[PDB]
Amino acid sequence: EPAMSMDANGKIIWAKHSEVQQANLKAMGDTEIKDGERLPLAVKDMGSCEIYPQTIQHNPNGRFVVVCGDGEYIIYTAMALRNKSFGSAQEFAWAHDSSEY
Amino acid sequence: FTVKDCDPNTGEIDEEGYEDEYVLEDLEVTVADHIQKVMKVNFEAAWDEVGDEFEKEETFTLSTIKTLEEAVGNIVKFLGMHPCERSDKVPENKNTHTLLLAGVFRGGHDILVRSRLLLLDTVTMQVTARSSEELPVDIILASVG
Repeated sequence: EPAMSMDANGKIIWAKHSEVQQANLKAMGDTEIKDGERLPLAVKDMGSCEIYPQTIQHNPNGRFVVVCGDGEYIIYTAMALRNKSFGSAQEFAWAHDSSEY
Repeated sequence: FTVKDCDPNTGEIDEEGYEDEYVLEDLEVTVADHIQKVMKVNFEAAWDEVGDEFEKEETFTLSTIKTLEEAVGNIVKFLGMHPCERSDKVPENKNTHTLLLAGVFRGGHDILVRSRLLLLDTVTMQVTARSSEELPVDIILASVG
């Protein structure tokens, strides 16, 4: 998988593609179609991180994602495209509440 | 909101753009957005009087801590009123304390509080709220927290 987490507005923001820069997040779409049939995306990257992740997890309200990669955790302020925060991991739990970790 | 993107250089303002909604913060409304803290028109009388018509009570008996101070943090500060009738002052310690305290609530009528904090050496205490408005007596006892 890539690292992505989706806001229930309807944007799964992922980053990267497979090893592409993280530079590419977004997707609020704009339109509707049949179950079987297929759909269109928006285009407006944000990001161009360096650390290569393997986790994405949303904040409990989607909001703050903490992303880990290269073994450290960048958390983003997302809309912000701000680094919400960073450090090195080993293992994790968000305090589910959406306010601690 | 309907969220619209910008070009700050020179923009565009167009009918289209799509909504997303973001949850905002709570508003809590206080007992100090509404009140003018005062000194009484007639304390002696008023003091009693306010009892007369108005008065609700709560008692606690305090057995793990013998200090006002916690209480104190919630009360001077929450109500925003004046402690007193010469019954305010305490140094970095003090044996006993009463705040007989004042201000007036919105809608005109007043909200009045007497807090006799009593130290035996536990604290057991009589908090009175007396009011010239009904909604405040129930409120003070809560609000102070």
